[PDB]
Amino acid sequence: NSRVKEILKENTLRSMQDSLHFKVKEVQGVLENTYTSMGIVKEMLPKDTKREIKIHLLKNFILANSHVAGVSMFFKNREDLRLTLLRDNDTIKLMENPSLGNNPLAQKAMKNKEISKSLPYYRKMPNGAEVYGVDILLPLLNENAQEVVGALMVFISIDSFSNEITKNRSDLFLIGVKGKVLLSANKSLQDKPIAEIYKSVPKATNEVLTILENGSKATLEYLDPFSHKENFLAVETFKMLGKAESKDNLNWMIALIIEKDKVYEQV
Ligand SMILES: c1ccc2[nH]ccc2c1
Repeated sequence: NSRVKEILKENTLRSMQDSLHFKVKEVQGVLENTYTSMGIVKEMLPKDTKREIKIHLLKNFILANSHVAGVSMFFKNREDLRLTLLRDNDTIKLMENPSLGNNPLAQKAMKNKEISKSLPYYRKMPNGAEVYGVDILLPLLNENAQEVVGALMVFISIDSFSNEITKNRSDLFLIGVKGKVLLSANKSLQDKPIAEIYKSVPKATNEVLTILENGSKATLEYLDPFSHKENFLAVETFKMLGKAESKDNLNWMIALIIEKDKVYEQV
């Protein structure tokens, strides 16, 4: 019967890894589609178009990408195109943002000619609510691809991944840089490191942090500090910026849990 539990455990752990991999593929595909959409905006924005055409392109970009909460454009040679667009409930609000290029991070993207990424942060939206997310920056180029003429900044809403992570389920965690919880069913965990939340189980947490750094995947067990019951745990990393080459392209991670007692209670 000890061998019964062992074969139950193996079966459960494998199915968790299968379920988690499909979930990672779902989240990656959301990101990849947004990146593809950004790539098309990046090409179209520097062409000779009306200012209103550019604005409406950025609005439609937001409308077509449910996980984007805002977008900005900056042009070196044009003060009239230093604009930020943010979701404003049913509409999209336009705002002037003249210092948009005068920060060290925007300059980084434009000097490097490469995709750049911020760390997760809370952005104040037009209605005064805060949205947790990350900025992705791409340099805007001239048609001859040798001169950078500006920058596109895309605010990806981490909170909008509730659709994949917390909608009608509470067994998933989205984890980011150095073990920060980006999204989980328990809202109070957001922006806190797993090293703090799960300090009661340092062996399991250090193992998760090592997998996060090394870009791997694994299963393990741990005593959950909220339920006080042992859980099965599967984790899997993926490159947050995808195949795109950049020093800012680090691993995100999705974690899936199952309470051990519930597996064994079924037998
Ligand atoms: C360490 C231990 C348990 C955990 N559950 C989710 C992340 C995580 C890290």
